[PDB]
Amino acid sequence: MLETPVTSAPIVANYLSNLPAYRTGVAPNLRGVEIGLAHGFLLAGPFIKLGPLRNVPGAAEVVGCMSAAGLVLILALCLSLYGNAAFQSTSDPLMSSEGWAKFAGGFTVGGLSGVAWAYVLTQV
Amino acid sequence: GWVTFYWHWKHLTLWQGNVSQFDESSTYLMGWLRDYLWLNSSQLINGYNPFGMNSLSVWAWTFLFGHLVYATGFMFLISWRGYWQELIETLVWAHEKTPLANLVYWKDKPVALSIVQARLVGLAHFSVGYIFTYAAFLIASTSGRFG
Amino acid sequence: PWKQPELDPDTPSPIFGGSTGGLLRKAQVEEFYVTTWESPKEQIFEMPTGGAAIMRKGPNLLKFARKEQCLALTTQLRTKFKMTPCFYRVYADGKVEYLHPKDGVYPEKVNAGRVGVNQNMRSIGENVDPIKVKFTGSQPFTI
Amino acid sequence: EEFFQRATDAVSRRESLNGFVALSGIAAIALFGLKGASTLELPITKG
Amino acid sequence: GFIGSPTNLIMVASTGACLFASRFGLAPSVRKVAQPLKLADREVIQTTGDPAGFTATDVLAMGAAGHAIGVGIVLGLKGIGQL
Amino acid sequence: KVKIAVDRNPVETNFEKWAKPGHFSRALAKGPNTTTWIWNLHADAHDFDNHTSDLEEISRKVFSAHFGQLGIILIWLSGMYFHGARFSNYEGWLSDPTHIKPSAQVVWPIVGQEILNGDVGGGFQGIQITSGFFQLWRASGITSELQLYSTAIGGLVLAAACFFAGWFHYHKAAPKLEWFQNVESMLNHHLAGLLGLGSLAWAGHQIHVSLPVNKLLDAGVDPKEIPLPHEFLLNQSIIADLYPSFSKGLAPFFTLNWAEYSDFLTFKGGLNPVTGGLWLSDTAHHHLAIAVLFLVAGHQYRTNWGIGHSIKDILESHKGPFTGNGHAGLYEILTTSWHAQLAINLALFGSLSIIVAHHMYAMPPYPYLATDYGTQLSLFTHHMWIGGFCVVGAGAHAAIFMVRDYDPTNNYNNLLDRVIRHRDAIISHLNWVSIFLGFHSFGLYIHNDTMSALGRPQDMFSDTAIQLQPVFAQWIQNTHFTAPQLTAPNALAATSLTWGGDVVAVGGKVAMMPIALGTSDFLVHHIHAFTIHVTVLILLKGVLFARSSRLIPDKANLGFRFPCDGPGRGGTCQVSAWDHVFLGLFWMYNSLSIVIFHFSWKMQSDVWGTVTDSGVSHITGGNFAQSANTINGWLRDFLWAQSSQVIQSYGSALSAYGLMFLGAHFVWAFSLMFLFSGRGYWQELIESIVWAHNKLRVAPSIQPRALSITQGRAVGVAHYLLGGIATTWSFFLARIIAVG
Amino acid sequence: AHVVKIYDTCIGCTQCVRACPLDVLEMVPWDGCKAAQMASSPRTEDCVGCKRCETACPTDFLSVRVYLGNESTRSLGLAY
Ligand code: CLA
Ligand code: CLA
Ligand code: CLA
Ligand code: CLA
Ligand code: CLA
Ligand code: CLA
Ligand SMILES: CC1=C(/C=C/C(C)=C/C=C/C(C)=C/C=C/C=C(C)/C=C/C=C(C)/C=C/C2=C(C)CCCC2(C)C)C(C)(C)CCC1
Ligand SMILES: CC1=C(C/C=C(\C)CCC[C@H](C)CCC[C@H](C)CCCC(C)C)C(=O)c2ccccc2C1=O
Ligand code: SF4
Ligand code: SF4
Ligand code: SF4
Repeated sequence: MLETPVTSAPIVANYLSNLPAYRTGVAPNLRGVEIGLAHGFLLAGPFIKLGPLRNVPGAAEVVGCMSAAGLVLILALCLSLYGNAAFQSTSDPLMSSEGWAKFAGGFTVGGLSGVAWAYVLTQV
Repeated sequence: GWVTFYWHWKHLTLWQGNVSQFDESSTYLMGWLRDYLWLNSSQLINGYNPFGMNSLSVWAWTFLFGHLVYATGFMFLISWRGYWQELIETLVWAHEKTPLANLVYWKDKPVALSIVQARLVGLAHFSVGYIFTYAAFLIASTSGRFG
Repeated sequence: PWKQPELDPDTPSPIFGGSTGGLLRKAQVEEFYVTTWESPKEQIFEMPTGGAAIMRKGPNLLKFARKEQCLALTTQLRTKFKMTPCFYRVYADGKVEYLHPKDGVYPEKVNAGRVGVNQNMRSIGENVDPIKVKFTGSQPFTI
Repeated sequence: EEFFQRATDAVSRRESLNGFVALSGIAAIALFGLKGASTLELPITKG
Repeated sequence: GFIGSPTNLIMVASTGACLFASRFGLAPSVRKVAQPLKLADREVIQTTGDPAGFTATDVLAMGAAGHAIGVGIVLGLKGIGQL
Repeated sequence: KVKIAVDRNPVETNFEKWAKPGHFSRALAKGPNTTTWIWNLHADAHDFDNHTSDLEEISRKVFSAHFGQLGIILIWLSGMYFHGARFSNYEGWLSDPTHIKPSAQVVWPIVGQEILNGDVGGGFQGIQITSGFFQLWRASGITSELQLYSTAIGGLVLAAACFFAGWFHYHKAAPKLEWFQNVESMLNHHLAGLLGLGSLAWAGHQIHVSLPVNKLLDAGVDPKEIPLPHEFLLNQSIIADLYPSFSKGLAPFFTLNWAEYSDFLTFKGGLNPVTGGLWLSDTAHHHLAIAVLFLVAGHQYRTNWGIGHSIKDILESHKGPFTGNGHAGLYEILTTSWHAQLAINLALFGSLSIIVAHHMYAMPPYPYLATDYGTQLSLFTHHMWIGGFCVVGAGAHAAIFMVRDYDPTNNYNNLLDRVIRHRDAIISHLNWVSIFLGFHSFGLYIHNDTMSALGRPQDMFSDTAIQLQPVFAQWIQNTHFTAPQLTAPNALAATSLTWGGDVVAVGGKVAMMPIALGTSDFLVHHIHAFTIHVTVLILLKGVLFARSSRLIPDKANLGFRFPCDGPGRGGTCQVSAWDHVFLGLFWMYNSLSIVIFHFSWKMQSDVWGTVTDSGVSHITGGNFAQSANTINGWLRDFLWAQSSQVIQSYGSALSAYGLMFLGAHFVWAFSLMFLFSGRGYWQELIESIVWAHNKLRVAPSIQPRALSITQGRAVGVAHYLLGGIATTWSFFLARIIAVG
Repeated sequence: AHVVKIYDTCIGCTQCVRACPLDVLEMVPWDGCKAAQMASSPRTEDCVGCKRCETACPTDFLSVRVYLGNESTRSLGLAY
């Protein structure tokens, strides 16, 4: 009930509106793909930065990239677990059961794509 | 803890051959604190250090582990319910009134642990820390100088 | 009372800014409670969900997420100004249920109309031992 | 718009996604050690 | 402290300017306070033969302010090489 | 408008109320029937807001209680001066302050405790004191024990005067409510006379007494050969040849030629190399400038002569657009509520004590103060703990004001109402930042411990593996080291030696040396920030949720100090604001314990030590750069490497410390069952004991009861804090006396 | 929900109802006491178990009793 200039700014509302989570109309698989791409791309960084084999040249990038891909896989598994636990029973289609399942599939696809993109970007 | 302190110190002094040390040192509690708790902990805490590592590194680690679980038992024992219930209420408001994270919601409402549950969890952490700490100290002291 | 009053959502809310201890997502999913009263003059009171508000001269309507907040506001208004308010409970489907003055004379009085329920006609300590009621689903105090 | 739509078509369903993530995790975990380790000089199979 | 010394001259000029200021506007006296400016006010303290409001507390306060302004200006000029 | 308002003889000076213990409250006026009454008699004894609803009588009681506390403090100070006068070796210490330990307590030989009278030096036997009173008396120009005797007699006289003042201003001439409510007059008089005039008087004492005596002491002459301070006061020849500017005789002050006073009003930063303390002329010019600034500040508020500012007008004028009514009702709050003023005073006094601890470990403002490592450590720790207790009591009395003295009629859209209106956001963000700080500090420590135990020294967050160097602190240190170079050109040296520079040593021991900040320093500083953040979260949650919450909407009607609201709503134990303060007391204890542990290890490893021809050899050899990054390092290289003196103190003069150490552990254990358990178990055990005493007809007429839940929590936190503080006190003092 | 049981030892002093923060108790006419009042609990599903009614009971032992168990949204005092 307590509106703030932070939570009611037009710029903040427009920045939240065009995000894949709060998009007006977009199929949930595309939202999952964008979510996975962005979050895998940011997650690959800390894994290649200060991993267990950071001092080893060449091995650091591949080890961090597979660590990020594995973490993306666990995140997709937990996303599917949330979808099965919360939406088992019965107007936004993403919050539906099969919509959230398609979102999870798009999320793991986008996460693998983002990990591969981070690999091919840090290789060059 | 008292019976195991007595057994451990008497047997350690017997194995070292300095039974007179236990005879003239178990009389006063400073002897218990110094000649048993402080003297025999030198090899335990030196399991890992910036200098290196000996075979008792795992015992030092689980000794600190036991002290930490004892501390978490204190965490669950001193405070009882109401602060945690109000804190969880504030966290519920924070989660409900934020963008990009209010889409995912809990199926079961987060609540503070019950007072009986508080006593049980504090007792469990206390006992686990007690057991792990004394097992670490006992095994490390009896194995660092004997075989 | 003589006739149970009906909740009017069009009654004006008291003068108040933004609220933080107010309605959560439980209001739009489960029941939420609504307290109404009839202020004879303009005065400042303290809400149980935050700071201070000013009630308008006339009908005043407030919304809370808990019945305890409604009764706390009710007893604050009764002790401070002798206001005699009343609160309803509104479910998710819109069902309105009358809660506090069930006979309209407040539970401190009797009204000679209520029926005493959940009352044991024996003294406390005369209940049977838990061995007497075992594997039956009945507690010693429920008989 | 054709891309990223049929990519998840065979994995959108809950059973297929769960089976795929379980198979991939088990395969990566089994590859770890005898194939994942001992190639990046991991200090557990050296001695 | 010397009679006719430049430090004494500038601090005496500052004190005299501060004294003559509140006699006609500018500085906040007892009868002129406001937030940014001068606004009319009471007297309370008798001025003891002084026209308008120029009582003993006024001359005490403004003499203290003038002495302080003078010593501050003198020491600031002495720090930068002037008088 | 502002005038003295005093009622003549409102309370008769009689002993009729001393016979009846419970008389201030109607609940205890009926006499005792259970034992908790006794505890209530010792609980609501000074809760004057509960005894009467009249603010005038409460203000009179507060005035008289302050007079009593001042009399108690003056009695304690007179006792300190008397102990320095008779049972001390201050005269022997003045000859060689670098070889005789300061001692001012002598015990009676009764049961073998005469071994506590250790060989401190100078042909004296006693307890080595760490209060630094010797350095304070050396800074004050005190030479003989006659001056200490006279100071003790004057302190006793002033304490008797303060007690008489309390009795008089309560029973005989009690000030009215309008007298206390003159906040402008109080502020003006306190800024001009209590602080400004006191600073001017101390500056005059330093200029006319302390500076010549300290100069002659640093010159190396005998203390008995030093002329008495009145000889410096009256005859101008000695002060003239000691300081040539005194030959002018107050001419440069009135002629504005203050630069001629540069000989005895200096700005030489750093420490005096003769004694390792702050320059006395620097302190004299400092207190003179402080006196002038406070004299200026004391003529700000309008009282009776038109000119001056108005506190209410200033508060009401400062209103921004994002805050609604800007500081509107706070003037009426702070002129009617004693507890809000108590909260503000306690917060600022605790913060001031923290600044005092930091700024006298940094600059020792006393001759031969830095050489005594034990005195510096004890003073730092003591001021630290006093500040922590005061800032806890600040939140406590703020919560008391919120429960009792808060009025929603006067607070509709002001700052306090808006803080209450977004308290949930405040507490949630504070909780989040507390969790983030705890993770990224303590998890860093656990990470270092694990990767040390896993054989990965290159994976640690240490000074050699992963450098998380404090770049901001290092930059500030470099800037303040160059502060006299460009930004303060009139300062001869740096304001302190902690930033950088050479090493000042006195008597072969390091007085002050530059302090290097590394990865361990960043880790412990962020740990301290996390602990302070959590304590702030606890106290702010207690203050803001003292009146109401979604869990409990009528918490204001339950009072400030209630145990619980029953097991309802899943359980509502420790939901009161008092219980929040009780919980935050332990967090304050943990925070300051870690702070003083960091202080002790840092000065023992990188500051204190001895100076040889090869270089500076510290006490612990500088292990803080390599051992303070792990919890095991704190266990072994700080807690086990030290505390060997405490356990081996037996048979020496330090043994009582070890005794206290063991006793402290006992008290720290003895609190736990007051902190654990409840009341029903002890009540049933007391019932069984009552049956036992009833069988023998020795049951008391006053019914014994178990302690209250709030009472049990208070007893537990008090014994826990006492045990922990005494443990740290004994361990610190024994370690710093045996090897310091 | 919790179970609130009221026995015949109640004197009809209406203290338990006044101390109730959720309007669970009520007073009904009776003949077993001088005040001709007896406590009743017709709204026991709204009780949280705070035991404030037991604190206000003036009779020895307790004429009103609260037994915890089977916590719900209303019994747990949750606003969410
Ligand atoms: C007993 C259970 C267990 C086991 C077997 C492991 C095993 C491992 N953990 Mg550990 N860990 C555990 C419990 C366990 N963890 C717990 C309980 C905690 C929390 C206290 C941690 C916290 C922890 C941290 C913080 C880190 C590890 C790391 C590691 C690795 C050690 C270094 C290494 O071999 O790099 C081998 C590296 C590889 C890339 C080889 C492949 C193995 C990967 C990691 C698994 C597969 C990835 C995933 C499925 C996505 C892949 C998708 C696709 C490419 C197939 C190793 C795989 C480190 C690590 O993996 O670095 C990121 C590390 O930094 N662990
Ligand atoms: C910051 C301080 C601190 C704190 C709070 C703790 C906390 C703990 N330590 Mg640790 N410790 C620390 C610092 C600390 N440690 C340091 C710096 C060292 C040196 C490296 C140690 C060395 C150490 C050892 C060697 C042991 C602990 C143990 C313990 C646990 C105490 C269990 C208990 O309640 O026993 C209750 C108290 C007792 C059982 C007796 C207290 C000791 C007395 C003096 C022995 C004599 C008793 C004798 C029977 C006579 C007494 C009878 C009585 C009637 C008078 C707990 C996890 C012990 C543990 O893990 O569990 C057993 C253990 O064995 N610690
Ligand atoms: C410039 C004048 C002046 C001075 C120096 C003081 C000094 C003091 N006041 Mg006071 N005050 C003043 C004017 C002054 N007051 C006025 C005008 C009012 C009314 C608006 C008040 C109202 C007031 C209240 C309500 C309270 C104080 C308190 C205090 C004490 C604060 C504690 C402290 O710092 O310990 C410093 C301690 C010492 C330096 C020890 C020596 C103290 C000596 C005996 C006092 C000498 C100053 C005294 C004012 C001289 C006049 C008294 C005369 C009739 C004999 C301190 C003694 C507090 C208190 O009661 O403390 C007892 C308190 O609660 N003041
Ligand atoms: C509160 C602080 C304080 C005090 C008490 C003094 C006091 C003194 N200083 Mg110091 N001084 C101070 C601050 C102070 N100063 C500061 C801040 C500076 C700046 C750095 C100096 C700089 C300074 C210098 C450079 C010199 C002094 C000197 C002096 C002496 C000269 C006295 C004088 O002319 O004053 C004026 C004093 C009076 C007018 C006396 C007061 C009026 C009396 C008490 C009236 C009594 C009437 C009574 C009711 C009737 C008799 C009663 C009887 C019948 C019982 C005196 C001992 C000089 C010195 O030592 O030479 C002797 C000297 O050379 N001082
Ligand atoms: C400026 C200082 C100051 C002042 C004037 C007050 C004044 C007040 N406080 Mg506050 N308080 C302060 C500081 C202050 N407090 C600080 C620093 C803390 C933090 C610890 C608190 C914490 C606090 C709480 C939590 C409460 C108060 C309460 C009160 C009120 C009554 C206190 C009473 O009757 O105690 C009577 C005196 C005692 C009970 C004796 C206390 C003795 C302690 C517990 C142990 C002594 C330790 C000792 C050093 C070691 C002994 C060892 C042994 C071997 C001898 C009163 C309004 C209470 C209240 O009702 O407020 C309205 C209340 O609930 N205060
Ligand atoms: C040393 C003992 C100890 C410890 C560690 C804790 C820990 C905690 N208490 Mg507590 N506290 C204690 C004693 C302790 N308590 C006692 C005795 C009291 C009574 C006065 C309190 C009073 C108290 C209050 C009043 C509050 C806390 C809060 C907290 C939290 C601190 C905030 C934070 O960043 O935590 C981070 C977590 C830790 C530091 C725990 C260790 C984490 C390690 C590094 C593991 C890292 C993750 C790990 C790898 C994952 C494991 C995987 C596994 C599952 C397989 C945390 C849950 C506050 C809270 O709720 O949050 C702000 C709070 O408000 N406590
Ligand atoms: C016209 C006229 C006249 C005249 C008048 C006059 C001429 C006046 C003047 C006046 C004046 C001319 C005054 C003055 C005053 C002053 C003062 C009052 C001062 C003070 C001071 C002070 C207070 C100081 C301080 C300080 C110090 C010491 C230290 C630090 C710094 C300072 C500076 C701050 C006659 C009467 C004939 C007649 C009528 C008309
Ligand atoms: C032990 C305990 C009790 C029982 C303790 C009680 C009732 C207090 C006992 C105080 C005694 C009487 C103090 C005096 C002790 C000695 C008789 C005095 C010293 C005698 C020598 C000088 C000879 C509680 O009541 C309680 C309540 C709430 C939480 C925790 C606890 C708790 O832990
Ligand atoms: S009686 Fe004790 S255990 Fe029960 S709610 Fe109160 S404080 Fe908690
Ligand atoms: S408080 Fe007890 S005696 Fe009084 S009306 Fe309620 S049940 Fe009866
Ligand atoms: S426990 Fe509380 S809510 Fe339940 S009937 Fe008693 S007073 Fe009412």
